[PDB]
Amino acid sequence: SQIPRLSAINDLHKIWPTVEEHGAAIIESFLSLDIVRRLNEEVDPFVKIEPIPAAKTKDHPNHVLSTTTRLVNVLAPISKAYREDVLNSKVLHRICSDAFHVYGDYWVLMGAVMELAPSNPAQPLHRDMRFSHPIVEYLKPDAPATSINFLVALSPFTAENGATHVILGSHKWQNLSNVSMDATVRALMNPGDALLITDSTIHCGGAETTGTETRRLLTITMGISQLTPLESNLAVPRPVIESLTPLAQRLLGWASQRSAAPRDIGLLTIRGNSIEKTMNLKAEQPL
Amino acid sequence: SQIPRLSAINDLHKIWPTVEEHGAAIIESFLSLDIVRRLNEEVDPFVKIEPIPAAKTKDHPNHVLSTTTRLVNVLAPISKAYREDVLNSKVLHRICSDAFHVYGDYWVLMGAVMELAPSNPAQPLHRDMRFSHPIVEYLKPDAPATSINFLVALSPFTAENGATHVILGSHKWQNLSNVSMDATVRALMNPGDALLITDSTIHCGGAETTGTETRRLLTITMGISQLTPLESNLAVPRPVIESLTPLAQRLLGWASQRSAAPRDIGLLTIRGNSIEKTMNLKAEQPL
Ligand SMILES: CN1C(=O)c2ccccc2NC(=O)/C1=C/c1ccc(C(F)(F)F)cc1
Ligand SMILES: CN1C(=O)c2ccccc2NC(=O)/C1=C/c1ccc(C(F)(F)F)cc1
Ligand SMILES: [Fe+3]
Ligand SMILES: [Fe+3]
Repeated sequence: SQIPRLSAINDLHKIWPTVEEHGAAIIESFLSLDIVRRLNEEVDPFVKIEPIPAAKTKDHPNHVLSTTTRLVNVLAPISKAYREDVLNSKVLHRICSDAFHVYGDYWVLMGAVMELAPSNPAQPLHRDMRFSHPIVEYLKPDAPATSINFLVALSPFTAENGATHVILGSHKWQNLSNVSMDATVRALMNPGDALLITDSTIHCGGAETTGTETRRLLTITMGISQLTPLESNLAVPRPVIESLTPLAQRLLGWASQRSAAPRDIGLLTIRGNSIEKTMNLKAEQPL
Repeated sequence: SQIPRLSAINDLHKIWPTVEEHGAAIIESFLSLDIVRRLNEEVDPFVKIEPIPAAKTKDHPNHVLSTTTRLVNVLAPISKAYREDVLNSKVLHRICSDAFHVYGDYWVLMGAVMELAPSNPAQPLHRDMRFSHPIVEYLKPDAPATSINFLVALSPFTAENGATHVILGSHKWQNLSNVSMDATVRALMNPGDALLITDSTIHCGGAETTGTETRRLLTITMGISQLTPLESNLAVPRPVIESLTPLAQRLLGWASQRSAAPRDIGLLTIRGNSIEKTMNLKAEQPL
């Protein structure tokens, strides 16, 4: 039983429901080739200057990722393609609104580009959020997913190069005795394609067996605005922020947020008023 | 059966365990009279110029609070007593650290001064966070509290003036069939005393029957860093922020946060580094 593939331009409303039922979906041509090329181009140097995850020079080192992994987050300052095309993607927003309607507003928990070097070993099967948000493990099983992850291929995902393994239907599992690599299916994708999974979906990066190929992806974790993000955009220059759309500003934490409660009082408010209104924050102002 | 009253200076380790078991506790002399006096002095103007909760001039109106209540949050820039004495209170930090060890770092969800005018009606029994964080409702019942509320009396709490009603043991309730004002006990307090309750504790503001007395309190909601705060400190002048201690900076969202996960990757980080290191934020620098 393989992962469901859906069109990003045709069968839309079918994406979230599909992931909901199966826990994983592949969205063909989520990003266009032109968009991928610009992103690749823009982040290229930052990826080459990124040290190992657990570098000693970091005060918040990542001890979970392998030494052959380079992860670059806080992409709004680095790339125009990400902060304009990606953050405003209509397909992403429709999927998110469908997924998080019961909770309310959603934002970016993390936007990052990941590069796996040649001979990168396979990760152990896991679920996202366990190393940052312990609260998630205390949610009731029928609770709707609080975060989802868009895994966009910036390069080819093949069996030989480490394409993502996924266990279909495991987002609903309560007993984890059944977890094994034998229950997984692969996510073979071309650049621009995206694998969508919920925070409860068991999966893992594959093993790179060629010794040649380098795999890159853009990982976008979207979550309800009630959860603190992994990355911060506080230090992003005002001009950049003021250059984005109000929607993008909100996803980045530069706006107040709302919940689904009928008489919602809001998040990140300032004495009854929004962050943006208090600060008279401009939007869509070019550099 | 009345609310347990504990000393803030002696029986310190008994406060959290007491609240955990009973859902509420009075902490006598949580703030000293000098601190209270300064706080009152400092926020007095902002309380008098505050409009009704659902003022039409606000973009994030509060339709739940009554029209005779004035609520003023984002207190760091207004008061030195709050931002220095209160945010650094040793009692508060020992309580929070004991409450939230399971989850990790905690911060301020909201710091607010509340004033109730004469003849303020009694609120309906309720639980906090329902109009802002719908996620809380999907937590398993054995999940440790994700937020707690310090209700500090800035004026006297009497039966006649509207002192807070609480239903002891109601934080462990799954069935809300027997919720009634008849199950409640009062929190009679002198200025500086604090009523501590969990997010699951059923309570309500009392009715002020004198027609003359005004009741004021400082409400402080402390929650795990994994939940988004209700108030934002983004627009607080940097000098002010750079004036606080590092701990206070963290409680205000002007620092990166950590969780209890063994190989924690952190929250609000910037490419492996903290907000404070990235921005080279100064601390304890007088105005
Ligand atoms: C730690 N971590 C991340 O760094 C991360 C990286 C990109 C996008 C989301 C993301 N969120 C997480 O919770 C997370 C899970 C995770 C990664 C690797 C392994 C290993 F085991 F394989 F190593 C286990 C678990
Ligand atoms: C809306 N609300 C607050 O404004 C608030 C105000 C100060 C400190 C925490 C706090 N947390 C909440 O989610 C909340 C609960 C709440 C207040 C009044 C009533 C009424 F109904 F009684 F009014 C009901 C519910
Ligand atoms: Fe993962
Ligand atoms: Fe309340």
